[PDB]
Amino acid sequence: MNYNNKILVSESGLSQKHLIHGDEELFQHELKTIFARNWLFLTHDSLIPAPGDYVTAKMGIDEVIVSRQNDGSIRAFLNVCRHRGKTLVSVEAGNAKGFVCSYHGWGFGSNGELQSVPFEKDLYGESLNKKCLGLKEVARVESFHGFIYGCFDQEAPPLMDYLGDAAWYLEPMFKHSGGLELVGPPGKVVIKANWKAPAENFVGDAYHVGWTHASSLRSGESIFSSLAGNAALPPEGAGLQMTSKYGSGMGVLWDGYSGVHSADLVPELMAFGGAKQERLNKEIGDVRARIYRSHLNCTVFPNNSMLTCSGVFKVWNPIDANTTEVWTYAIVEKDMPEDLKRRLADSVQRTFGPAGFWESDDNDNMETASQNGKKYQSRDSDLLSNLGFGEDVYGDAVYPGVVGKSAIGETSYRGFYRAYQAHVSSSNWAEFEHASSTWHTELTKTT
Amino acid sequence: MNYNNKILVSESGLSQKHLIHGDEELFQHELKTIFARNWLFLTHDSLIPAPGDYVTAKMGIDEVIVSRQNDGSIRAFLNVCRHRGKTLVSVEAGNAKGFVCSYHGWGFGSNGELQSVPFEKDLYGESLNKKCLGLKEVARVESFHGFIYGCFDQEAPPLMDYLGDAAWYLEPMFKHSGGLELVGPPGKVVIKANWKAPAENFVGDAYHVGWTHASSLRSGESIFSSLAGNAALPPEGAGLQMTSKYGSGMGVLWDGYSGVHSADLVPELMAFGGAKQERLNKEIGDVRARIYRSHLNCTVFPNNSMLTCSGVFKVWNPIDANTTEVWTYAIVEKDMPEDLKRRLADSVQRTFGPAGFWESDDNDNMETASQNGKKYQSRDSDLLSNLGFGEDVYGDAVYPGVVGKSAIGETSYRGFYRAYQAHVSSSNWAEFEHASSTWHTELTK
Amino acid sequence: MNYNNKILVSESGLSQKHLIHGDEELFQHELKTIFARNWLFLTHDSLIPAPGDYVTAKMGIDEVIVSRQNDGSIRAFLNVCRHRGKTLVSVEAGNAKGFVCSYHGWGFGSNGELQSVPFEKDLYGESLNKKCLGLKEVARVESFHGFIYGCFDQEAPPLMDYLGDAAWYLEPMFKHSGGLELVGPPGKVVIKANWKAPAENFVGDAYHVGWTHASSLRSGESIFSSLAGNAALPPEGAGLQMTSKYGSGMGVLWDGYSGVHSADLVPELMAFGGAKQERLNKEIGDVRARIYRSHLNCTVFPNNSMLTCSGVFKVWNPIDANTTEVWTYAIVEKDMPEDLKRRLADSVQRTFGPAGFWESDDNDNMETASQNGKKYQSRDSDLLSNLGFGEDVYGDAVYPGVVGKSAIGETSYRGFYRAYQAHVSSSNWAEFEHASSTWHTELTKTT
Amino acid sequence: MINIQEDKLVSAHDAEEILRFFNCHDSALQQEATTLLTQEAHLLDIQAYRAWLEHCVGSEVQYQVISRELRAASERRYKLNEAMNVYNENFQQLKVRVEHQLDPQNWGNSPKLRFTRFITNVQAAMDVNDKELLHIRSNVILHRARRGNQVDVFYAAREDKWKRGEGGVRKLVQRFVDYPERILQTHNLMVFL
Amino acid sequence: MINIQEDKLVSAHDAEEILRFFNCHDSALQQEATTLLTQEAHLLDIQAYRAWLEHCVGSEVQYQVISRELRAASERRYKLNEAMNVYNENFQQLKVRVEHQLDPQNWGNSPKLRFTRFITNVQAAMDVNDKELLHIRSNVILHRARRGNQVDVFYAAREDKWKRGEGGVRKLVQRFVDYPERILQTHNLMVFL
Amino acid sequence: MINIQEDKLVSAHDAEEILRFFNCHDSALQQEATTLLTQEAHLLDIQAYRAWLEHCVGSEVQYQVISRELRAASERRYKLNEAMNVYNENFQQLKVRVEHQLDPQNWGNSPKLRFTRFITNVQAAMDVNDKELLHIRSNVILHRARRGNQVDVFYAAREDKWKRGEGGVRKLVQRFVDYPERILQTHNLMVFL
Ligand code: FES
Ligand code: FES
Ligand code: FES
Ligand SMILES: [Fe+3]
Ligand SMILES: [Fe+3]
Ligand SMILES: [Fe+3]
Repeated sequence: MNYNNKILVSESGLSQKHLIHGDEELFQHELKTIFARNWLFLTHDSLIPAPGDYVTAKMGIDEVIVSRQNDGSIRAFLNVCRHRGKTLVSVEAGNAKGFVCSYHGWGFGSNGELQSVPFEKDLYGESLNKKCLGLKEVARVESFHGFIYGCFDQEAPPLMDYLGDAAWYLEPMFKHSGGLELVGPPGKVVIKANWKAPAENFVGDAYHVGWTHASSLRSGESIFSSLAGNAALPPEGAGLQMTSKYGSGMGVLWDGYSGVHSADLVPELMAFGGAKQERLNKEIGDVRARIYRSHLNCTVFPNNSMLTCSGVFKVWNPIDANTTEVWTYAIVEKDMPEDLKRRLADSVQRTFGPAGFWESDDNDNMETASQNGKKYQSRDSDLLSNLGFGEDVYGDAVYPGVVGKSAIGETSYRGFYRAYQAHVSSSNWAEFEHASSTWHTELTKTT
Repeated sequence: MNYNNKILVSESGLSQKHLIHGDEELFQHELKTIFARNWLFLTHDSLIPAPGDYVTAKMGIDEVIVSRQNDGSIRAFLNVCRHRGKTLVSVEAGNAKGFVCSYHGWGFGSNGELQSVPFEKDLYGESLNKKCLGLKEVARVESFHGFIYGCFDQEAPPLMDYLGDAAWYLEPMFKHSGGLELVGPPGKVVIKANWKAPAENFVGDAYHVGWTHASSLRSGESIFSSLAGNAALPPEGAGLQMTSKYGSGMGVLWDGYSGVHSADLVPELMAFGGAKQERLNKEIGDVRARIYRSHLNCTVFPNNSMLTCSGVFKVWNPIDANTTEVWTYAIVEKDMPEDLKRRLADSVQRTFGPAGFWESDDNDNMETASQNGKKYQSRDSDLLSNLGFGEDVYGDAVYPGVVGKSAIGETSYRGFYRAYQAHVSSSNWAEFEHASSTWHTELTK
Repeated sequence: MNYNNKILVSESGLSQKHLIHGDEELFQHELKTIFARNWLFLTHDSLIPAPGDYVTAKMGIDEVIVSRQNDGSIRAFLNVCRHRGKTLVSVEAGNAKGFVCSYHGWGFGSNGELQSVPFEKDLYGESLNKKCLGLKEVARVESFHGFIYGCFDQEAPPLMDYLGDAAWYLEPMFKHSGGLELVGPPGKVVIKANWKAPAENFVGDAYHVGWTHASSLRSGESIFSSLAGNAALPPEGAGLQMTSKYGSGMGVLWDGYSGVHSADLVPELMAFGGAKQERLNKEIGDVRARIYRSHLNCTVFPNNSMLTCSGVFKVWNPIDANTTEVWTYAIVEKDMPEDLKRRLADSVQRTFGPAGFWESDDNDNMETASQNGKKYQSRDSDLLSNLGFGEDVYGDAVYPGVVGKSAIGETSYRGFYRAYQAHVSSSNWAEFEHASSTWHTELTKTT
Repeated sequence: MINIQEDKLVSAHDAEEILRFFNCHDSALQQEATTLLTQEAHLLDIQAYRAWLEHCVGSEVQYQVISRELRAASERRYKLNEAMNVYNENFQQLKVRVEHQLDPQNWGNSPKLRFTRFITNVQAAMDVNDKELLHIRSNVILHRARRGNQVDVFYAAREDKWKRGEGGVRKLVQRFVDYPERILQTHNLMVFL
Repeated sequence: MINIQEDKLVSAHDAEEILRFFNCHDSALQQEATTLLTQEAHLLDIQAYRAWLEHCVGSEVQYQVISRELRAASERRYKLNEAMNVYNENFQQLKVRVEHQLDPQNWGNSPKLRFTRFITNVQAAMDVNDKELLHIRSNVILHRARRGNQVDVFYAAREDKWKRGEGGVRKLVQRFVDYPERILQTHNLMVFL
Repeated sequence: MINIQEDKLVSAHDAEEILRFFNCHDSALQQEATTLLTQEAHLLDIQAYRAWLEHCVGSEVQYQVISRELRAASERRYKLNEAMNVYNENFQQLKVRVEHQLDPQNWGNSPKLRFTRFITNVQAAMDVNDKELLHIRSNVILHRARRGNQVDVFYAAREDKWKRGEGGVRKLVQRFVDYPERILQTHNLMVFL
C-alpha cells in the first residue's frame, strides 16, 4: 500500500476505510508513524513517588523501564540489554538503584548507565567503552499534572502543545481539583480488537451508550439509567463534543459527576463534586468549574482514554491489527477521603475492569468491527463518521477547539482520524505540521 | 509472485505446484480471483422456507445474511453494519423482518434497507440519506432445484451455464427424483488443510478409497466393502469420470445407491432407489435413470462438494492457506419416508460428520499434503494428476463433458485445476472466457 | 530487505542486528541460503545400524527419511509422496524395506524408488514412468565417525572440509577415543526462541555460565561449582576458544571431563577419562590426548550443538523466527561400561533435557533475546560480540583455526556470524567462497 | 427448585435435570457412580474398546452427542431442526466404530494415540419409576495427543442412565451430551466422551 | 507444618491455609463440601443465577477475585497497592451482576453462552471459633464457549467460607481467588468462579 | 479382564494395571488415597517443595517421567531404546531439584510462578505381597502461569506406589508417568507431576 497516496481517511474525517482495523501491513506502518512519533502514556507520580521506584510500561509494542531518579526527575529506557538483547526487567513495578541482566550479569543504573560488567578488567581490559553502552533512552518524557507520557521522537511538540485545545477541558479536573492520583495495579486483559476501536469509542462515542449499555444502565441505576434501550434522548444542551489539532478530543456530559457508578456511590460522589465545584467557581469561573464536575469521555491521541468523574483510565496497547492488551486503572482526586477512594477504585474495576459489566458489553462491538476489516468484501468499505458534520465551529468565545454543541455526534472521530491520516501519510513531524496547517478549517468546512 | 506469468498448474491440468496448498499470498489472491468471482453455496429452500427466515453463511471469508423475502425471493447481504462495521447478526439461523445493530441501534430490514436510526430527526435531521445506506448486497443469487448459490460478481455466467456439463449428471437426483431437501444444522469442524485438498478429493478421487478407507470399508460392510485394503479393483465398466468448463466435475460409480452407509441401511436404500429408478426409466430413459441411482462424488467449483446417494453435502470454507472450516449437511430425497430421512441423516454424520469414521480417515491426508506445501523443498514440487490422461473424450453421444470412461482416474482433477489456473491468471470473467476458449481440447489433447 | 546489500553482521563479526532473531522474511531467506545450502545433522550409525533401519529427521523445516540400505550405505529422502504430496512416514524410527503412502497406496522402496502403484496395469497401463518418480533425494549424505549429516546442495564442500579447523578439536573424542554412540530417543521440546539463540550460546558462550547457571552450579556440586554467582573466575590458562571458515567453533575447558555432571558421577568419569588419556598420549601426543578429556562446547554450523565430556548433543530445528524445536540426545564413548552409559544418558537429560535444570535456566535468555528482535525500537540495535577482539590469532603452531587463548570470550560468535553473513548475502557456494577468501584475516584484523 | 420464568437463561430440560439431583444425594450411590465412571474412563483411556463395550455398555444403549445450531435468545418463530447428531448410536453402531479403531489398516492409529480422561462433578440419583435405573451426571475433560505435536482437548457435561443387567453389573444404557463448542477446533470429534 | 524460612517460595498466607486442612480431614465434612460445590457449579453452569443467589450465597457474602501485580521475588521496599479487585462484591453488587446477565437487552448473551465447570481437590475444615462456619478450598477449571469458535478456559484455586443460615442451609459467605494469570487471555473475566 | 489378543490396541502393561484396580475398590482405601493426593497437590501448588520432600516422598523413591519414541503400530523388528527419561530421580536427585527451585539466584522464579493442580480419577489397591504398599493411580492437569502471559498446561496419568514409613505416614515410593505428548509445547517439563 502506498501510504503517501492512499486515502485511508476522507476529507474532513467523514469516513475511513474499514481495512484500517485489520491490515497487518498498516499496523507495522503505524509502529513507525503513530507509535514511534507520538506521546504515549507511561505512568503517574503516584506509582513511582520515591527515588528508585520504577514500573515497566509499553510504548507501542516496545517495553520500557520508567524510573524515578535521585534528583526527582523521571527517565525511561528500553527494557533491553545492550549486550545480547535479553529483556532486562521481568516484573511490573519495584524499587531498585540498578538492573542486572540475568544472562551475562551486566549491571545498569537506574539512570540507564552501564555501571558494571562481570570481570571487566580480566575480560575486556580497557576495551569496553561503558559510556556508549547505556540503555537506549526514550528521548522525551513529560508530565501533565503528574500523568507521565513518553515519546521516542525528539522533534515532537511539547506535551502541553500536543494536548492542544483538549488541555483546557481536562485542567479543571487534572489541575484545579488539587490533582488526581492513579490507582494501581491496572487490570490487564487481551481483546481481539484493533487498538483504534476502543480509542475511537472513548474519544467521541456517546451515541452507543443507551443501546450497547442498555442492560448495564438498567441493572445499575446510575445517573444515565433513563437512557437504557434508547427509551429517552439526552435533553437539548446535555453536553458537547470537541477535538483538537493533534487528534485528542472528548465528549462532555454536563453535571454527570457520578458517571457510570451504580446507585450505591451516587449520593456521596455528587455531594463531593458539588462542594468542590462551589469552591472552584471563584478560582476559575462558572464554566470551568462546571466542566470540572461534568463527565468527560476522552482519548489522548493515539491510545490513552479516560472517563473523568467515573475515574476510568485506559491504555489500549497494540499487539497486532486484531489484538490489543487493555490496561485499566482508576483515577481519583487526591483530597477525597481514603475510604471513598477505595470504593471508587473498586467501582471502576466493577464497571470497566477485566470483569467490568459495562466494558464487557463493548467486546463484540470492538472485536467484530476490527475483524471485519480483514474480510475481503469489507476492506474497501467506508466506516462513517459524519454525524453532526456541517455544524462544528472553531474559535468560539467560550469553548476552544473544533466544537460540536450537542452531546451526541462524531466531531471527535473526525478530528481523531484527520490527525491519524496526517501522521500515516507523513514521514516526520514537519510534514504532519504541513499537512495540518488547515486542520480546523477542514473540520468545520461546510459550516 | 506474478499470477499473470506464474505457471501454477501445467498444460492440460497434468500437475500443480505444491505451494498452491500452502502460500498465504496466493490465498489472498484466491479471495479476489476465486471467491469474489465464482458461485458459492449459500443454503437451501428447506432451511429458509418462510418469509423472514434467514441463515448466515460464509462466502470465502466474508459472512452474509441470506433472507427469504415477502415476495418469496431470496436476497443475501454482507453481515456488516453500514455505520461503523460491527457484525450485524451473531446467530446461524432464525426468523425476523429486520436486524438491529447492537452497537448504535441502526435497524435494517430483511430486504437490506436502512429503515431506522435511533433519534434520526434530532441527531441527523434531514442529512442522512438512508436510501444509500442499505446493507452491501450479494449481486447474484440463483437456485438449482432448491440449492441456493450466491456470487459477488455481476458478470458471472448464470448458475446453470456455470454448472455446464456437470448439470446433466446431477439432474436425475436433484430434479427428476422429485427434488432433494438439505437437512440442517450442519456439523462444523476446523481442519488444518487448504480448502483445495478436500475439494480435489471429492471432485475426482475414487483412487484413494480402498486404501485410505480400508478400515471403514471393512468395519461397516457397506456396498464397497470388498475394496478394503486394495483387495479388489472395481470391475471393467464400474464407473466414469467427467469435468466441465468452469471447473465442476465428478466421478460416477454405477448402481451404488446405498453409497457409504453401513449394512443396517443398505437394503432399504437399495429397495427405495431401485423402485424410483424403475419409474424414471420411462421419464428420462435408462441411462439417466441409472445415473440417478449411481453414486456421484462431485465438487461444484470452487468449494462445495457432495456424495449423491450417500447424501453427504459439504462446504469447504477457507480460513487461511492451511485452515478450513468444514460444514457437513445431509441431502435426502423429499419423498422418502420421514423415518428413513432421519436415519439417513444420522448416517451421513456417522460416516462423514464431525465424528465421521470415514471423514476422519482423510484428515492426515488433507492436512499433511496442505502443510507440506509450505516446506521449502516442496514448494516447487509437482503434484501429479495425470492418471487416465490421453484417454478422455469430449462430445460423446451419451455422456457430455470431458469424460473418462473408467471409475478410477484424474480427469476431474485436471478440469478443476485448469479452471483454477484460468481464474488465478485472469482479472475478470471476460479474461477467464478468453483463457477457456479451448478448454476441452486442452484437456483431451 | 535486500540481502546482498543488507548488512546484518558488522565487519569481523563484532556485532549483529537484533532483527536477525525476529524477522520472518529473513527466516524465509535463511531457508534458502542457510538450510538448503549447509550440512545438517541427521542421525548416527547407532540409531540405524541394520539394513532397513530408518529414522525421520528435520533438515531446516523439511522432514526427511534417513534409511540404511542393504549395501550398508545410507540414503535420505524427502518425507513426501511423489503423487499428491502426503507425508509418507509418520513415526520417528523403525525398520522397513519400503514405505507405502496411505493416501492412494503408492509403495516406495527404502532406496527411494517407486516400486509399486495399486492397479498400475489396469489404470496407468504403460504410461507411468516409475523411474522418474522416486522420492526426492538428499543429494549429499556423509559421516563423521558415525555422525551422519545431510546437505541438499550438491556443490557443498565435503563434510570434513566444512568442519575445517574445528575437526582437529573434535577428533580426540570422536575418533581417537574409539568412537561415540548416540543414545536415543531424543527429548523434544519447543521453545519460543530463534534457532540462532541456542546455537550462539553453545558455540562460544562460557561467559554466561556462572551467572545464568548460578543455582544449577550451587545445587549439584559439579566441577564448576565454585563459579556459582560469579564468586570466582576460571584461572589464567583455564581454556581457549576457536572458530573456523565455515562457521563451526567451540570453547575448550581444560581437563573438565565430568562436565556438568553432579557429584554422584564425577569420580567414575574422571577415572575413566584419565585412564583413556594416559593411553592416548602415546597415539596422538599430550596436547591432543588432553583435548580428548577437556570439555568442548561446540556448534557445528548452522544448528547442531554439543558438549563433549558432558555428553550433550542438540539439534535446534527451526520452525519460524521465534519458534525452535529442540532435540536432545546423549553421546557416550562406545567402550564405557553399559551401566555407566545408562547413568550418563539419564544425567544428560537431567541437566539438559526437557526437564533439564541447567537448560531451563537458559529459556528466558533465549526466548526474550529472540522476541525483542521483533520489537520496533530494537530491530536496528546491535547485539555485541567484541569480547577478546584484537587478541585472536591464526596459524598458531599448536592450535589451528582462529584461536582466542582464554576460556571466556566471543571469538566463536564472531566466526559463526561471519560465516552466517557470507551465506545470507551469497547465492551459492562459489559466492560464499569468494566472500570468505580472507576469513581469518578479517577475524584477526587488529591482532 | 428452578423457576424458569424468573431464571430466564435456564432451559426446561436443564431445570428438570437439576431437580433430580438436588434432592437425593445418597453416599452409597455417589461412591458406586464414581467407581463406575472412573473404571469406564480407565478402560477407554488405554483403548480397551472391546472390554468397554463388554463391561460398561448395555445392549439397549443410545449413545448420543449433539451439536445445536446457534439461535437468537429471543427466537420464537424459526423451528426447523435444532441439532444434528455427532453420535446417535446403538450397540451395533458402537461395534462398527470399535472394529474401525482396532483394524490394523486404520492408518490414523499409527503411532498409537494417547488418551487421558478427567472425570469430575459426579452426581447420582435413582429413577423414580425404574428402580434398576441410575441417573448419573458427570463432566469430562478429554485430552487426545498424537503424532508429536497434535493436541486436542474436549470438554463436556454427560447425562447418563446406567442399568443393572445380568451379573448385577451396572451398564451404560443412555449417554447424552450437548457438545458446548458449536465449531469444533479439535480436527474431529472421534473420541468416546 | 510449613517452615517458611526454609520453604522460601511459600507465602505466609499459603502456609496458614494449609495448616487448617492438613489436620482435620473429616469424612462427613468432605462429602458435605463436595455436594455443596457440585450443586453450586451445576446451578451456575445452567445459568440459574437467581437460584444460585437464593440457595448458595449468603447475604453477608464477600465475593472477591484479585489480580496481583508481578513483583521481584526479592522485593522489600516498594509497597504500593499490590493487587486490584477483579470482583469485590457484596450481595447487592452480585444482584446487579445477575440482573445484567438476565436482561433481554444483554446483547452478548445471544446466542446463549455455554458453561461447563470442573471442580476438584475439595478440602473442608470447620473454623475453630465459629462452629457454624466451614472453610472449603477447591480448584476450578471453567470452560466458556460462545458464538461458534470463541472458547475461554479459566483456572483457579478458591478459598471459601460457607455458613449455616436459616433452614440449616450452608451458604457461601466468602469466596477469595488470587487469579493465577496476570494478563487475561479470555477476553474478559465475566464468569462466576 | 483384558484379552490383549482381541483388544489389539492395549499394551500388556496397561492390561496389568487395570487388573489391579478393577477388582478391589475398597472405600477406606479410596478416601485415604484421595486425601494423600489432594494434600500432596496442595503442597506442590503453594511451592512448599521442602515440606513435600519431608512429608510425601519416601527415601527409597523412584520419581520417573518418560517420553516414548513414536513407532509404527505394526513394528516388530526395531528394538533400540524406546523411551528416554525426562525424570528418573532418587531422593537425593529430588533434593538437588528442590534446592535449585528455592535458590534466590534462580532467575526464572522471579516474579513468583503460579501453579494450580487438578487431581482426578483416583484409584487405590493394596499390593498382594507387600501389605504396607498401596498402589494409587490418578490423573493430573497441571496449570503453570508466569510473567504475564505465559501459560502451560500439562496432562498425565500417574502410576504411584505409596508406602507406610515411620510414624505410620504413607509416603511416595514410586511415581511413573508416560508423558502423553511426544513433543512438549510448554517450553519445558520443569514441574513436578
Ligand atoms: S544479554 Fe545482558 S549481559 Fe549479556
Ligand atoms: S456500527 Fe452498527 S449502528 Fe453503529
Ligand atoms: S498422495 Fe501418496 S499415493 Fe497419492
Ligand atoms: Fe461502551
Ligand atoms: Fe476419503
Ligand atoms: Fe547456559
